[PDB]
Amino acid sequence: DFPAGTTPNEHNINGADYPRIGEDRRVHFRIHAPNAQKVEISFRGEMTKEADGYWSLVSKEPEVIGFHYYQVIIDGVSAADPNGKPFFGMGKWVSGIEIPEKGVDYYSIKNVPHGLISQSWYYSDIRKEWRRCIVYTPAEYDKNPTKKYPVLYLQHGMGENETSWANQGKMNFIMDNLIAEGKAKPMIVVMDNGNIEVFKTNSGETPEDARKRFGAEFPAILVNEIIPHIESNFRTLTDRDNRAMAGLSWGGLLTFNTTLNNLDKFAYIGGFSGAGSIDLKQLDTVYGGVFKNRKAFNDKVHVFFLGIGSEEHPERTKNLSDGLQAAGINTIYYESPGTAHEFLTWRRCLKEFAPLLFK
Amino acid sequence: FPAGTTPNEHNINGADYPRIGEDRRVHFRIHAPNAQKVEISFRGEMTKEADGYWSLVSKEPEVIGFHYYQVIIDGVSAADPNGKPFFGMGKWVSGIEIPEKGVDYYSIKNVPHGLISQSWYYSDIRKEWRRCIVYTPAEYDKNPTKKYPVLYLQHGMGENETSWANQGKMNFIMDNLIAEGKAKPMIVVMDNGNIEVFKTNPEDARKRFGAEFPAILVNEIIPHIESNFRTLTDRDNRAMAGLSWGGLLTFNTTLNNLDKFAYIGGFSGAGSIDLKQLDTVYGGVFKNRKAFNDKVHVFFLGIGSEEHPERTKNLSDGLQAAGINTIYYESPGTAHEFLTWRRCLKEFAPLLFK
Repeated sequence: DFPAGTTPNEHNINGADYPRIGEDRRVHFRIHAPNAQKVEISFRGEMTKEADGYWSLVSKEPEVIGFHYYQVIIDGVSAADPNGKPFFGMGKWVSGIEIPEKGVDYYSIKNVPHGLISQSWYYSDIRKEWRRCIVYTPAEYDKNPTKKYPVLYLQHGMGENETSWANQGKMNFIMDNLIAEGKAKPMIVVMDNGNIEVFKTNSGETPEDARKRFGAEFPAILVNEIIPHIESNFRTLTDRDNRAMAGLSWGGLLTFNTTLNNLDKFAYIGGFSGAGSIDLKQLDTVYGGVFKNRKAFNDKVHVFFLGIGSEEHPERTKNLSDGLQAAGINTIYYESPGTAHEFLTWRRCLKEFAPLLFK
Repeated sequence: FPAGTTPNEHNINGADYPRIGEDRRVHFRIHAPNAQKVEISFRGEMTKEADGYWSLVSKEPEVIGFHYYQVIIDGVSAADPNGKPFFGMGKWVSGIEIPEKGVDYYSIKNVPHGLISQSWYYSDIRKEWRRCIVYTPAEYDKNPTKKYPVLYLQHGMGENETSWANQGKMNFIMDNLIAEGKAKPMIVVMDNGNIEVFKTNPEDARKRFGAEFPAILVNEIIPHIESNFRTLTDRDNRAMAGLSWGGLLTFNTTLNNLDKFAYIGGFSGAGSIDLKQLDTVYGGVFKNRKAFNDKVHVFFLGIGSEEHPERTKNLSDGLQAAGINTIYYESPGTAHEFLTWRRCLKEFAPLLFK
């Protein structure tokens, strides 16, 4: 029946025997499409025609560990694999390949207490719309009725939305395991929508104009609508020492703009392969001069975390970190070995960052 | 955009098609320059347009409510890349929502909203971790020592534990019912019947289909819910309802465990009862009419007017003629789709725990 040494991809729907993952980390795709002229797998090129109207494709080389978005492409039309569970990435609902790592389980389901992942609705006056945020509460939450928790606000990048961290990010098992093992403080995590699903430039706009607009309302939405909603409906501490924020990719830039313009509300800042930048040549004036007084900044911001995959040009982020440190701004630098601009890098970033919070 | 059309509710952000007209015709538009043939499921081929686009407008007005669909590219069925996902027909597909006039109980309103939560537990019976979906009422955490009655709510064949809270819109149905004082604040638990795909190894497969779910619910789900949510755990505070094959699962669970359930609902259910053996079926639980009617406070049988209600109406009438109380509900204008079951939930949940 199936090629030797393959198991079904973890993100297949029940009953779907393909795609399959092999012990050599090659992926095996197989689709019945007798009336199609051409079938591709995103980022992998064309499949081969087989008997009985089937198409196959096997990774030319071992694939990289971690999570990878994919779609099937039928005569040029990209769609989610009918065999797959859905993930929101690349601006729509697509599919996901999972390549297992050896000797790793911090994002696996273990026999420890599991927090809830909850859908929570609130109205936004800024955007004149109902919005849904995703909230992790720790497993001990309901059994500690008088306790208040600190909050981490955790943001996605471009082409993602409020569901991505808990879905392809596996963030709830990361938090469950970290908390069970005593490595991170029991905390609430709030995951909302940056409104950066699809990047568009309007006809009168320069590229700079469009980037400046891209998710530009999120800082105000977070500080003026998400925080009040969260504090009204969950048992939270509300002082700055108990409020953290991290974002991946463009979400790292939203995090820089939210937190560094609202230091009275945030004391922990995390960029995961962030698009946020700091002009070292202007350290004393950028962001309204909050970096000028080194001790005051280092005293106010307890964790300033910069993460990056080793296969996505780490030198830019390492140069920024080394530059900040040489000027007297504390940073935590983390480099994810073997990974690039994909979710395994950010799973590792969360596992490294969450233990540093609220201590 | 054509006059009098609006984007379908279940589009992703930025998707302008498909759209819904005021006449309830659906407008599909797909960019497929290099495809020989493009279809929409249950509506035939689309028309080749300029720019390598394809278009399709419903021939006749479509029925109110929710309808699964896929786009078909040269014979390969797939979810609409413009659409949010719904689990139905055994995979993740797409959904059309045809609005109703003057109806809002499954809409989002300016009322308190309960959480929809994901909760994990291990099942010895199936040797696997499993996720359940749990509605807690809006007041849940504002009343830290209150305990709540529980409704276990099950999907049909081809669906799973997410179907009720997505295409079923049950969290807003509950929010509105609770806010208006028509249902008691309650916890609702939606699990996976393991009936995504029916496939054989004859009618022996039907005996096996979902057969472990009664044991899973009673021996694994309920102890997990009760350890982790503030719940009332006596039989008068536990209900169960299910749609289609879930209705069969509900009959087999509740009637063989009457010491645990006091409310039973079948929404277009496949559950049956041979009236000619009413006295012996299910272990004879029905033989003593008064004992049954005092134990089971609500026995609800819902059906759509357009999916042959007569066999449900006859069961309800025959039970009543034999002395077994029932509540019969007929959804006018709907068939074996999800608006029928949204309406069943809207009718059933106000009857519970009173």
